[PDB]
Amino acid sequence: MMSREADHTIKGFLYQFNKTLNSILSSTDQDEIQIEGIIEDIDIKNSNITNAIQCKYHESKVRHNLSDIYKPILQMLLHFLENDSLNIKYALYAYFPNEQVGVKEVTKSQIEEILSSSNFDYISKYISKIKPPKEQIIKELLGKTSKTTEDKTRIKKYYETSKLETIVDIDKFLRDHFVFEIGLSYEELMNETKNLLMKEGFSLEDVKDLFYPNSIQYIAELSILPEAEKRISSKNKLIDYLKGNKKTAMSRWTSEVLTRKQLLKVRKNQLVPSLNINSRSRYFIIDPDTIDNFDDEFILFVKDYLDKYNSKIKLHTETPCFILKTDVNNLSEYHKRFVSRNIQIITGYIGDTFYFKEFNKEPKRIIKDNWVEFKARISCNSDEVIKCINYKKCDDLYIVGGVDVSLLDTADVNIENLEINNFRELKYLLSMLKEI
Amino acid sequence: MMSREADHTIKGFLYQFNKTLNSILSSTDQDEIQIEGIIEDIDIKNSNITNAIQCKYHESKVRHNLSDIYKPILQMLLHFLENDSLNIKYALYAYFPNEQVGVKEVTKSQIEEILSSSNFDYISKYISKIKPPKEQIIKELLGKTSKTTEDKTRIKKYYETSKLETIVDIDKFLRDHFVFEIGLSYEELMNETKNLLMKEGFSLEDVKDLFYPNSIQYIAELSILPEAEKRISSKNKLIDYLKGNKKTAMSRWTSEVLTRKQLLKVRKNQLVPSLNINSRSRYFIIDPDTIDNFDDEFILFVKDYLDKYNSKIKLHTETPCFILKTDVNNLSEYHKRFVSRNIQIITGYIGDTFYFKEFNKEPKRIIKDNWVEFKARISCNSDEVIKCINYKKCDDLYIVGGVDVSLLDTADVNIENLEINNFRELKYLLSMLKEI
Repeated sequence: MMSREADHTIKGFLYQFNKTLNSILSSTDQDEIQIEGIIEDIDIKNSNITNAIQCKYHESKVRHNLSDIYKPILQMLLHFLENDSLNIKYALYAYFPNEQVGVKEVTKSQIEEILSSSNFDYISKYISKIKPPKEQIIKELLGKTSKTTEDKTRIKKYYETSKLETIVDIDKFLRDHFVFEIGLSYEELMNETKNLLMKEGFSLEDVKDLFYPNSIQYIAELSILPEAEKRISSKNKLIDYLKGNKKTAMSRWTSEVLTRKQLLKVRKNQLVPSLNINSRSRYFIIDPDTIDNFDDEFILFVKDYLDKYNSKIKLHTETPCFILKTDVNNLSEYHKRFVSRNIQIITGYIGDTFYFKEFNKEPKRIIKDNWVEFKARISCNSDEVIKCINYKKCDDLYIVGGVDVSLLDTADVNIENLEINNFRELKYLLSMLKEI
Repeated sequence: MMSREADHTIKGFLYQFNKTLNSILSSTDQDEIQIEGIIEDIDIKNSNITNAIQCKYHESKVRHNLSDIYKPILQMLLHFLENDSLNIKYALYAYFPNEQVGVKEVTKSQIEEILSSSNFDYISKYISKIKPPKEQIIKELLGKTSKTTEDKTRIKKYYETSKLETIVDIDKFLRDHFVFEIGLSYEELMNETKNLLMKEGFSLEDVKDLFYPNSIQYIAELSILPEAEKRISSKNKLIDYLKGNKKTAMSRWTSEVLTRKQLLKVRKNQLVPSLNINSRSRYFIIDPDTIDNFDDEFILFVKDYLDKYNSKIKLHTETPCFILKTDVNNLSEYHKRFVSRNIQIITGYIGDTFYFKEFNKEPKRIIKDNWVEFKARISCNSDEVIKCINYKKCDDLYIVGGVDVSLLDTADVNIENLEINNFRELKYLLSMLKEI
């Protein structure tokens, strides 16, 4: 049972995809778009917020039903009464299997009729805040985090026959806020989006894997900066970013849901370049937070990498390394483990110091001895750690979920991000594990 | 002893090198660069020409002297006066070891002192035209194409003691015209130019061999079209041609002269990569207009190229071909010579008509015979001949000097020019021959 907030975020991203497709199709000047801070109370202090993308979709069988709109409508209704009194007009952008395409109209009577859902969940979740009851016992029960069947029956009886007038102006939010529209079939719209994107030369899978995620990330980040003027986009900017470089694009986010057969893609085959070569120093950047297990796990992952991609000393001349922002001292737990399963490696930080020479110096290999001073080393992506881009430039850069990827030069780096759940998927991804 | 016109053309090439370097440095709206039709009396009938580059230098020992500017100044002086009085203001960019940098000032006295060179070469080549001699015998001797020492001494005496009065306005001929500027050491300036070109990512040698020729050829051909409006250049166009596509860019010629030991360099070894791989189908383009001993030389080039990179059946899987504009029918004249040494190579025209289906067939190499169905292919480029990029898109398109470049897709087809006078130089640069 996925959380309703996750569904809201997914629908918002889908509407972002629709807006991006509209931008691509128009190929001219487009209205101003700014992101909205509804996922959490960020309070960016920007009055220019109109999108308020919080759509949601439920099961549909035929035509339209009066009950197809659940609490989410009540969620946006409560969200209208913001603390700062800021324009947060929401919208709904979903289908009705067989229904006229248009707005639901702002008739007061229809919205009042819908408001009479008479459901305990809705009453106790969001409606209760909308209507401050005059029976303080109801408020006490709601704030007690403990309710019984008799309490639910009493509450529904009170709110059904003894309806109480809310404190918010009735005529304001019923007509001036909220809007409804018929959306697009995203499951079937993916093919149409791919077809429309395939208009220039491009390639077969590059657009499906590289260019479209780049465009989506650009659209998402267009309005994340503190400055409120960055939203300005004209025809010139759109045409410039449609075919400015569009060769590598320095991709930053990936992992769509096209072929996620218990495995990530795009950064699965493409890892072969820059890694089959024996003169590269690729680093890994990840975070234990996105991962489900890091106290004594990661070292054995290191195993399958410290005897296959540096073996055959006659060819290899560089050493792998692994970076992950764990903590200043938590990694000290591994500090006794690392020489346990017969691998010679170095933490590289050892305490509260960010050493520089060890992390970037090339070890000397001896062909005959079948051994080197260390096959690899582990590392940490702390705040003051920039040695992926400076020297021995981490010729296969990875990111998972979310990392402190700012304050970086980002120059001539084949940044190949891939958001995942745990390490096993990575071991599969670099073609080291047959399954999972 | 290179011709002075060749020196002027080379100096124009260096001046446009400097212009291209400045343009790359700025990346913004700049001056309107228009080429100059002064190499021959082409008579473009265009007046919006200001560059008019006719520089030339001599040996340099220390600082500068009055004798550091020879005849070229006189050629400039005569070229100010044409039959139509076209705006032909030339410019000089002479370099000196270390001296005051600036203009030579337009004072009449300095130019008049420079005029009194009193040298037979100057008197009999161009100066005589400036001053119509009042002695008709002098004109008869000059036009007789036969002169003796006594005649030269008499002319010098007449022009020295009996100095003639020219028919051109001296005040307007030495003051309102002529501009001088101190140049820089170009031999050491080319290294700085190459260093400055490698400002963006680019690559170690792509900028040296691919992007620099692209920019230079584009600058040269910007204003070669008959229309005078094409010279308009803006910041948007400059940035678009600076990073819009800039991957192959459909070049047409490479660097003229550098540190060559009787053979052009730099592009000699970079060409070996992308060739040893058994799936590389680089093409070539040649012209008998510039090449001299190309009547049946190419013949064994085929053979010689066809045992180096079309042998070793166990590995090689693709074959080269040579698309070269020789003639609609002279190709069949070549075709006699083609099949004599048991090398069956497709004509391309298959007579006189280039075809599309049977110029791109993939050969089937056979291990048990150490030979292939057809050991190579070729074709000849007329107006309607476009096949380099369509199938097996000639990753490394090759040209010499420069050939028709119209109606080209210019997609993932790296361009390289190998200026040559025969097939020995090309075979050297392609890493098949040993010397020359």
